[PDB]
Amino acid sequence: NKSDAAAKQIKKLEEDFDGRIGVFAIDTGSGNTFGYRSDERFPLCSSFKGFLAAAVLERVQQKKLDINQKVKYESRDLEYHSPITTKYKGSGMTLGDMASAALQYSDNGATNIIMERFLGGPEGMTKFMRSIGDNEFRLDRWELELNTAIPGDKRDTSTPKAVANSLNKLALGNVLNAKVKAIYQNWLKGNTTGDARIRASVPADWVVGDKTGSCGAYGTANDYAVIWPKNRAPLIVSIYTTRKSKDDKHSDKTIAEASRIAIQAID
Amino acid sequence: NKSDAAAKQIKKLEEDFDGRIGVFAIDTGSGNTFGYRSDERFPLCSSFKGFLAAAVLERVQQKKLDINQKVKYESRDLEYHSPITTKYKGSGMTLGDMASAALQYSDNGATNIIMERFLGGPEGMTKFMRSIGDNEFRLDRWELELNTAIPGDKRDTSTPKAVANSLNKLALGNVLNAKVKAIYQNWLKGNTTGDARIRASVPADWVVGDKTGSCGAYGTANDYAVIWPKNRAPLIVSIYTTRKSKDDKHSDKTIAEASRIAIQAID
Ligand SMILES: *C(=O)N1C[C@H](NOS(=O)(=O)O)CC[C@H]1C(=O)NOCCN
Ligand SMILES: *C(=O)N1C[C@H](NOS(=O)(=O)O)CC[C@H]1C(=O)NOCCN
Ligand SMILES: [Cl-]
Ligand SMILES: [Cl-]
Ligand SMILES: [Cl-]
Ligand SMILES: [Cl-]
Ligand SMILES: [Cl-]
Ligand SMILES: [Cl-]
Ligand SMILES: [Cl-]
Repeated sequence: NKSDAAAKQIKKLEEDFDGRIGVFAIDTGSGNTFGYRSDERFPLCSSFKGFLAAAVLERVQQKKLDINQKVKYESRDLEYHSPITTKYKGSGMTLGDMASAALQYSDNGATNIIMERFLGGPEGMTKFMRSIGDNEFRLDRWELELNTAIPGDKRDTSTPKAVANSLNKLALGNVLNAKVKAIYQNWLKGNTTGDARIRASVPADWVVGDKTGSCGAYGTANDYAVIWPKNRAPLIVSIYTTRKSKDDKHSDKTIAEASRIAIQAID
Repeated sequence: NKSDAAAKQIKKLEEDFDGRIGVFAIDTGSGNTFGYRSDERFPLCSSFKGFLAAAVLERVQQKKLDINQKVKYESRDLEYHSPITTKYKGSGMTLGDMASAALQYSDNGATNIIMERFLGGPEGMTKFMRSIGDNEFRLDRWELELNTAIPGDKRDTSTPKAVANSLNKLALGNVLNAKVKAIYQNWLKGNTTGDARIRASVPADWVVGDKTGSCGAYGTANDYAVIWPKNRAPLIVSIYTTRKSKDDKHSDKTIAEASRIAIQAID
């Protein structure tokens, strides 16, 4: 009944704000899961940047790239919302610094630079996800056009379950070695954009790493997280939302409440 | 929960002054530790000069340099805050005297001279730290640019834990031989800049060697110390702080208080 009760609550919440909520959560201790619309497609928005950073780290661990190599872009016309890359344009940034900027500040210049030079574009990003056994994720376009969030459009989408599974494999599993995995975890823990979302759904003293997305159309926003509860095995939580109308604004509170519901469902 | 109690106290202290405090402390006699934000990055400021001095001593021990060789610089335009090098510009200084000046007086001319001629610049300084198994420390720039302490900037940072571990290895461990280690200890014991920080958190008759950092922007300041309590095995304490606003001044009192808290946490 517990799963059906949680589903009832998400359904009401999505109706309350005239939109659509997709959830997948895992208690990695018990194996218990909860899903709601967990196989439906939602726009990725900036959330894919969390996976981009993991792809960089994999290349680093395979010795194909060096985390400390200098990335120069002195001549580049920086994309909108490049707060970190803008500041270091004169000096360059290390590959590590650029990747973590993409994740923690949603820096679009950092994102496009990495895809152009190191990852093989949206195709290469998709191939990375295929390489870890994620068959749902697809990135089709570059920043910022990947953020259109048009209803029914399959471009630049994944599913809540596929996102949760991939995050589990990357942040907690075997894809990255112990050393590089710890770097990835630290990057997620230092994300700056997620304070009103999954982070808002758990006690102050639980440790959270997350990445958000906020397309800026169709009230489309999301969050995924690895949560370390005090003295317990970690949780994985993946929350994706869309809204009916183009001009609808996203709802952080809806995301946080859906997170609260999912966490109880697997408890 | 003695750890949890101490964490609550540091958290409150950082909220009190609208900033961020990172702590790592070791009782070398029991191996007990306490950490708070101990894996987060903080600007090194002048504190790296304590490690620069150790790097010089290692070169001396390897017979790549002589502690008494004359270092001349009669034509040099000395960096701001070079009180010791300024006084011997006409005659030169011994390598040992120059290195101890860098540590005990935060002499910027001493610092840059040593990095230019003997250590291979910021890259060589970083290589030294890597050579003792410190994987977090990074020096990217020269004096005085390394002191900008821009929020979110990873240049010229380390973590409290890595700083404490490295200080343990250098001041108390096996990197330097018994003879050269004694010189390093004496240099730290004679630091002149740390009276209001870790030194202020222990009794007058405990022996302390330390190095401070005071970036001079973003209320960014720090201290690390080896402490010999009367009749007890030595302690290692590492305290790093930042503040929210550019014009915020550093807080010696907050550093001293965080040190008091850390020392109790491990006792
Ligand atoms: C990512 O989806 N971004 C970047 C930025 N912050 O990331 S968030 O914390 O995840 O929201 C806000 C804008 C957003 C977009 O680039 N959206 O594009 C809107 C029109 N293309
Ligand atoms: C070491 O931390 N510093 C900080 C200094 N900037 O702080 S400021 O001088 O107050 O602006 C730059 C280099 C180095 C020192 O020279 N330290 O001594 C300066 C006075 N505490
Ligand atoms: Cl960052
Ligand atoms: Cl989209
Ligand atoms: Cl805080
Ligand atoms: Cl010698
Ligand atoms: Cl020189
Ligand atoms: Cl130089
Ligand atoms: Cl700095």
